[PDB]
Amino acid sequence: YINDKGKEVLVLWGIHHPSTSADQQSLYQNADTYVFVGSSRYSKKFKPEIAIRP
Amino acid sequence: SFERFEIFPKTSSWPNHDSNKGVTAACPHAGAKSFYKNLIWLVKKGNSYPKLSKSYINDKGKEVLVLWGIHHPSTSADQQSLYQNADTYVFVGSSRYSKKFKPEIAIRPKVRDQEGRMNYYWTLVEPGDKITFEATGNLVVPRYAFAMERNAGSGIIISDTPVH
Amino acid sequence: NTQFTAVGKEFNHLEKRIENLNKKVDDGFLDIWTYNAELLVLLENERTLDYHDSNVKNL
Repeated sequence: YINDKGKEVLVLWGIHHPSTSADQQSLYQNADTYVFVGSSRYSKKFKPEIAIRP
Repeated sequence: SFERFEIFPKTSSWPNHDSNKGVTAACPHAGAKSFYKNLIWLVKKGNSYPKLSKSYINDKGKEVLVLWGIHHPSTSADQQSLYQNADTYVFVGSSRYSKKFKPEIAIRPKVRDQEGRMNYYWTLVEPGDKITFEATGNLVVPRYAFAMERNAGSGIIISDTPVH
Repeated sequence: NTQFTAVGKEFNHLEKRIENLNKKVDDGFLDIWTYNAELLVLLENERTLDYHDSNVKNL
């Protein structure tokens, strides 16, 4: 997305960490995945941490 | 208030790993390799280190302060000596906390004759909260924790002045 | 006034900007109290010796 709007644009997103390998595949098939948000200033590669939390 | 108790007891709760080969010279006592009293350097039973998966619920009235470590070995040579599996991870989890650790294997300038390193973490499980541990090596688990009420409003004096 | 305060903070080799913010908050308060502690006693000492003067002259 290019920001053409006059002002600055606030963008939110999420990174989903699944309980188990069982549903990592139910949800996205690939077991090893990554997300990469990029931008002129920002820039981070995320990798989902698969484990069972309370 | 501050009562220190033993959650993961050096006997019962560690069936499938070595509970007392976890000892280094960096931390000598009696002029003989030892370790911390509150942590416990879990190493491989025989030629094995299964997935360990210990949980604790905080039933104590107050909040409980839990510490643990993550061990980063000098080389692949001893990553295997200690935990057999070469690729490992630790995962502390909790209602609020939650982090997956992965051991960084490299040779850092000898300190206290040590080319490996150990990172220590803490976290306050509040009453009613659970907290999961889970590992495939490289975890230094708690032996003792600390239940406590903080008026968390004060400071530290660093002085050679007497206490009266 | 007098709140329970525990001046004093620890930072590490990598939170030096904060440590300097904390430094100036302190120096800031020092320069303030020192100045008022001084002019206060000064001006109050002034007035007190006039009170006494004013007092005999009334007698």
